[PDB]
Amino acid sequence: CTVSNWLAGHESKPLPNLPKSYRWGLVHWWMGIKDSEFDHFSFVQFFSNWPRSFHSIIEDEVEFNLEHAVVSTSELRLKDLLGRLFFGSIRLPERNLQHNIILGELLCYLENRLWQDKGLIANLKMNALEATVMLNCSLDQIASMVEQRILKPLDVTDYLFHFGDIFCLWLAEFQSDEFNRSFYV
Amino acid sequence: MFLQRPKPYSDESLESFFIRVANKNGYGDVHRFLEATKRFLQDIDHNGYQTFPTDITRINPYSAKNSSSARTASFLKLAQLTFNEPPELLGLAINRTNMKYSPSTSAVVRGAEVFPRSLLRTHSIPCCPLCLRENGYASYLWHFQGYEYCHSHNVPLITTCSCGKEFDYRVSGLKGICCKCKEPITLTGHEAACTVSNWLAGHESKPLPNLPKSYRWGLVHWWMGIKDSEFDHFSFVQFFSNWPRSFHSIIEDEVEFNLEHTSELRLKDLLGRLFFGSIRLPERNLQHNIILGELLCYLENRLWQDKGLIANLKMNALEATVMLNCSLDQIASMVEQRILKPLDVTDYLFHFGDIFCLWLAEFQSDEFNRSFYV
Amino acid sequence: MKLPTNLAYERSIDPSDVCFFVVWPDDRKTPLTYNSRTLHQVDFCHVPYGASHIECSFSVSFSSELRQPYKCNSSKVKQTLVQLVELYETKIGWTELATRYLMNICNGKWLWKNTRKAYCWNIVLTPWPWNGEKVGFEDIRTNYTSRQDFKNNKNWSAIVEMIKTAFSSTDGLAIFEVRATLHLPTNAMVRPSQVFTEKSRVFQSTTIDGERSPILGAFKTGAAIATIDDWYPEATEPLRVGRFGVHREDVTCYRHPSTGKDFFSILQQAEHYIEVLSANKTPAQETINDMHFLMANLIKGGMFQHK
Amino acid sequence: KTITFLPCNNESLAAKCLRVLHGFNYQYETRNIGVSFPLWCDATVGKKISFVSLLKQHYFVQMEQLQYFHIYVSFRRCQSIDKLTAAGLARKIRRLEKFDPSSFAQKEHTAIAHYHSLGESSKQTNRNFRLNIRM
Ligand SMILES: [Zn+2]
Ligand SMILES: [Zn+2]
Repeated sequence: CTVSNWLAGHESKPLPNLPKSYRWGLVHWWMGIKDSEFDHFSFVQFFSNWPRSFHSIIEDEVEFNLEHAVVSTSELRLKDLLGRLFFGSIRLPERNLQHNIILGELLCYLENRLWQDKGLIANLKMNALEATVMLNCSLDQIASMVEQRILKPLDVTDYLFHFGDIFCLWLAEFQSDEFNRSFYV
Repeated sequence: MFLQRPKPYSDESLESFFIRVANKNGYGDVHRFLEATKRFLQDIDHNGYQTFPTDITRINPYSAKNSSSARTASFLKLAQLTFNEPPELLGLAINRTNMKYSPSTSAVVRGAEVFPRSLLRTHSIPCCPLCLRENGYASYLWHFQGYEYCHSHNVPLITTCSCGKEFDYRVSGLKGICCKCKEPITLTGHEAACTVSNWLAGHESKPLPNLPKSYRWGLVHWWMGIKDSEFDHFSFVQFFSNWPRSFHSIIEDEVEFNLEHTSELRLKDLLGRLFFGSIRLPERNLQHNIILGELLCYLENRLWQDKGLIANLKMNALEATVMLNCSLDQIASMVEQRILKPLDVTDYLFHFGDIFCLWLAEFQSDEFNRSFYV
Repeated sequence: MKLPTNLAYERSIDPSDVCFFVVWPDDRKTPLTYNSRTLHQVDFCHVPYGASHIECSFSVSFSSELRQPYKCNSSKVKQTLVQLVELYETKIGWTELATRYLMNICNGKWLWKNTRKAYCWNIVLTPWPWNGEKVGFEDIRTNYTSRQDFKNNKNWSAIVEMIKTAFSSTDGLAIFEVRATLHLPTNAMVRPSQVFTEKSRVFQSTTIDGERSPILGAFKTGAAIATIDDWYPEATEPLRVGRFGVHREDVTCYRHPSTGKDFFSILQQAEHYIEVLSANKTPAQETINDMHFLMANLIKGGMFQHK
Repeated sequence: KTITFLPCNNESLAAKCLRVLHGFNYQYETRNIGVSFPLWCDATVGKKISFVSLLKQHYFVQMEQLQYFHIYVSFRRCQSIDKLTAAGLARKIRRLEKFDPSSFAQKEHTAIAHYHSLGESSKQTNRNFRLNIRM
């Protein structure tokens, strides 16, 4: 009844004030969290600790795949440490972080710890593929920035880039009026 | 190095932020702080310390050739380490962005407000010395054309003092003491620019609509292409003053010049200036890109009128991707399965009575959709 | 103006190798050594424990051999390139280019990475056509940062005016003797230059007193005196002076020939710059930065042929 | 048993397993086990680490749940290599100081006959080191 009031488009606390599209976006996401069908009472208790229940999640997810890393800590990849969290919240339905609060909070717990721990998060390898997913661009704009080298380095599927390089490129060359750092702050 | 945050403001320019730090914390000018700042990045082994400017002119991240990614990477370190409580510096920078305008004008962005690249001032920044004594810092609106008058005192902005010499805050500090005379600058009433700069600031001022800061600045580029001249503050107020019948008054006259100058008429030949110069300015939010939605509401009630005149206006596959907000691969996909009906990409086999019905069926969004101008 | 099939200059600036010494307490000197590992051999060079600091030593001559071409078969190409040096020095002057070369000596730009993690380092110059009391720069990291800090030294006039007279006179010489004093931490990383091996780290070395010692390259040293080039479009970092000026970090040419501002496209406008310099209106900043770069490539030397 | 690494940084992956064996010899404080690298190639360690004399301990259960696990010679620690690296040659002077340091010198030509390294750390402190292992 908290959910059916909230999925109607109406207010129920502590569940947030969002548009009609962006309340459906939480539902397909939360089903992948349990890896089952939707659970409604654990939906309510999860957002009584928002965002520190989501802060409770990302602490679990980076500390696991560092233990269960198969390659060395310099050969780690972004899809191998955080391929589940970062690639599961990009377009819900769009990159509007003012309403997609999942990625817009995820950016906060990625930017802050970048150069903590010898720059572990800021040195994650990336393809030319997943560089286009984060920037919201195409492969041709990556291939244009390797010629003139605004973007420091072609094989698209060979891991040539670093995450703190792609993260700081978004903040100076690829924002928008919705997908920018200045709504969640 | 260890510093102090001053009083933080929600309209301070970035160049004013490196003077309110450099005065307070015992440096001689702005040049001394920048030189000290570049060395600091060398000690903590930042990659683009060698690109960090000692000129306060090129401090903004669009002045970098390739190191704009390393300039905000230089900016993402100082707010975490060299202060006590972290200051807001990324919220003051003028970053580039890829948001192309109509027809091909690029854009820069300062936080959550996107500006036309063609409206940036670069020669000499006008200022108000009354804000340079009471506020004492530089408002970020001073970096742009279109903003001619100070909206907080109703007084004009100065560019040349009494001795024939100019004035700029990036070279003459934040007090207001000029070069040749080292005096207080002698000042230089209207309303037509006064209410625009109150609207350009981000407050509510009529008859200019309640658009966001990204969309209040997307219209000033659009109107200068209409008059094809320098910006008249008087007519930009009076254009919105009779919405919608002042905005329609060019529209019904745009067709009458182009009907006389009927099936080989095109949408580029009959409604080419109003439509192609209004798609993204800056984006496709029809709640706040009011130009397209009112023209669509004009052309929804003109679809199959005049024996379907507007339904018989021809479109390509290139200029259909401008409307539908898609790529050329999805256009050729709808030719194989035949949802859109008639390969040459620049072929004139597509009409406006055919495209607009497809957008109401297969191409909506949350902002580029019919659900605002109903 | 088409380029001949025989053109060449000599360099006007001639560095030497760099010699690394170690100053123990009791104030005595011993040349620095390094290791060699095999199991593909990698050499490691670090300061010994009881050391106090480190000297360095080389010598630069502003020979001024850029006045006339070394070899040039066409006499029209020779008579033009002589008139630019006599017009650059009359209308602009060597003061801007003498200061930028001399800063790279008078701070440790020729100490490439060994500057990093130091307490203080000092430079002492021994100029040759000179009276006495050697010019010494003290505590460069704090005292000297901006150019003005160099000009507040008591004799900065008297040493730019050597390099000008060395470039102005048809037999000008101006030998310098540079000596540095790096106060490192204990057991510090020191990086010398290193040989080229066809393909893991083998240093370029010499013999100082029957022992091996790492030496900064003679060519390695002149590449840091010539980091002057910041006249390219949207310039941020100053570059090593060269034709179509490369940047080896991000492997790209600024001043690529499609920009129109490499060296060979400015040599073909050499007659064009003679009419600008021989007016009375002072030319623009855009068109003397083209002349500062044009003179820095005749000081660099090289071969300028075609066909 | 003989553990198979089936994805792979075996060198850095085999080295975490000893950290469990480093910690499990403090809860029970035994040394009754042996260490054997069968596929000791002259490049890598090989995807076979084996304990001879684990399979139910906390680290190896979650390792086994995913689709990648199956669960003479003298492998001795050689910390004489650790003093060949020249950050330790100056530690060694401050040891032997307890005098002229300038009459001590370097070696300038060394040849280390097939050592092998596995990088680890401490847990009292925040300090790293190397487990140099040869035949
Ligand atoms: Zn004011
Ligand atoms: Zn004045």
